[PDB]
Amino acid sequence: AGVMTGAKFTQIQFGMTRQQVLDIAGAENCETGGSFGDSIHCRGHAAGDYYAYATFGFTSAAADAKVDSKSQEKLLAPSAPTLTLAKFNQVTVGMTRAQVLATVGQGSCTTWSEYYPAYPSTAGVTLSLSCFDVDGYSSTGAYRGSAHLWFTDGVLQGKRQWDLV
Amino acid sequence: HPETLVKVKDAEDQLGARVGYIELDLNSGKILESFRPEERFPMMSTFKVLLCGAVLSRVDAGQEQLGRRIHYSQNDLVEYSPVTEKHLTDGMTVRELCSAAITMSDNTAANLLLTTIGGPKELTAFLHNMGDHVTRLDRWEPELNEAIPNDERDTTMPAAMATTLRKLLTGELLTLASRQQLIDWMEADKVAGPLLRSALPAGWFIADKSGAGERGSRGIIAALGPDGKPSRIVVIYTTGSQATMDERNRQIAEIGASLIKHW
Ligand SMILES: [Ca+2]
Repeated sequence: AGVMTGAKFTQIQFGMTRQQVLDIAGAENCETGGSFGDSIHCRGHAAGDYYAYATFGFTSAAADAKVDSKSQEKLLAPSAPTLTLAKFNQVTVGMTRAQVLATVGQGSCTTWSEYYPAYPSTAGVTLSLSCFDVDGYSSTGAYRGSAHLWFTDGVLQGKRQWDLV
Repeated sequence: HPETLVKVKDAEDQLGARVGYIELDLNSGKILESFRPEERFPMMSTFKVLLCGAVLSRVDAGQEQLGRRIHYSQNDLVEYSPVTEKHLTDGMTVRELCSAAITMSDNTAANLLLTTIGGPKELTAFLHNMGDHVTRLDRWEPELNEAIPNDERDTTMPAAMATTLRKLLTGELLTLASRQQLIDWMEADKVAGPLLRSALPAGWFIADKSGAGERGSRGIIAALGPDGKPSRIVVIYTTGSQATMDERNRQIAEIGASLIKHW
């Protein structure tokens, strides 16, 4: 029925129940309990020691709980990665998502983690973006030039990069 | 058994790269078979075992606690942090970090643990003090997987790794409690399925830790044996190959099949 994928991830919406998530991601690809508590963790194709994945968080453990956090690694490819060390250094704490994108390239990032601590309210939303340079991204192997940019309420709180030139 | 060496030589010819191999008797520590035993290879995630070994050492001395909670934040996250990313808001204990580091190869978990012991340099110091003057950790996750040809940073030698693994698992270095904890985490390894485990006969015991990196670097360290009890340490590393992950996983499994066959 196909492993976890980028389209499935995007298809999944905040507010959905576990059943809705499972039916879209495909039960066989997911798991709960253990190291993931009551979140639902689904795997995609092999990627090094593990696989590409998505982890969905819920408001509570109940069966009627709703998705309040979406996280993923190696499921979404950047559409047009143009990040560079120079461009990364031009990013500054306090920028809005729009301003950051204008700095690192409109198609350099994918969403790594999105969480609404007060779901259904959007207040306090934290967002982590993983951005890549021309060849930084890879859905299987290690990144070759990437960056982590995180915000709260659409405002950049911090940044960090690896192997950007 | 020599038939295994035939498979190892075959693997080198297949991947077009060096393949280090060690088969040690758990009890005696004698070498049962070896190939390029003193050739250096990138440790990759296999170092996570040595890391939690140093961590356990501190717990024994009471300088560290298994339930000591660590609160990290976004700045600490590095690529491939499935467990630590999930507990970002809750935090994790030292015990949970080692479980994540070894059983899931969580990269952030490893860095945090490295932080609790003083960084790479300290792990190396730990290794030197227990008699291993070869194995060295120099960088943090994810840079330590660069595997630059001829670069000795973050590398080990098959023989040095097998011997060290034996010391951590059966030596008096760690308390019986820590040894058991280390072996248990390795037994719970859930990200090494396509390797040795794929040839393991039902009822056999295996505690392992695999690793993968750039330049076709691949590896696995393990303690296995029939009838639910370990009796030999096995170490396998390869690097430099252009082969695909599947091909490299295949060659390693085949070596394992041979090893199991002529046990
Ligand atoms: Ca690059």
